[PDB]
Amino acid sequence: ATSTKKLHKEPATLIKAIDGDTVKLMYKGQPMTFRLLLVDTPETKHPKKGVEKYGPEASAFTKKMVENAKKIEVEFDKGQRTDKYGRGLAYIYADGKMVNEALVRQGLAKVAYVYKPNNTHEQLLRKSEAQAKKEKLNIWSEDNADSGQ
Ligand SMILES: Cc1cn([C@H]2C[C@H](OP(=O)(O)O)[C@@H](COP(=O)(O)O)O2)c(=O)[nH]c1=O
Repeated sequence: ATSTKKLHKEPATLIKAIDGDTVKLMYKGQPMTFRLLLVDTPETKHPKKGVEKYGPEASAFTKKMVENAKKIEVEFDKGQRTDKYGRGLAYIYADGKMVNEALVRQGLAKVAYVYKPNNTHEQLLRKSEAQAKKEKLNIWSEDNADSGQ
């Protein structure tokens, strides 16, 4: 009967996307850098981690993604609101699509960074990760023949 949604979704502005899991948007007159939660692209080499060996074009993915997104929204979780760097953490959406599950759906970003209570969508993201693993898309280009837990 009444409209019912999940968490609090707020509108934002597309200022300039940097990487696939990082984009600068505007919020209530506040340009900040948001980073996809529960995801870690191999191209992003901020830490000593570096790119394993699949450095794809994630930045381009979110590039045309939010660029064509008729509406860019952000959903802060119930955990903290920013990281130790002040970055804003929130699941971004576009046209009703979860950008986080988008990259993980194309087998580009690997699920990771799990620190409760910031993982409300841990089962939904892990699900898209299982589909990208069976489809073997990009990073999932291994030779799953014998298989084994
Ligand atoms: C997303 C996330 C990041 N972090 C820390 C680990 C990483 O530390 P370092 O900065 O030392 O690498 C950094 C990764 O964030 P980004 O994915 O935005 O780069 O933030 C957490 O502790 N919890 C989280 O939920």
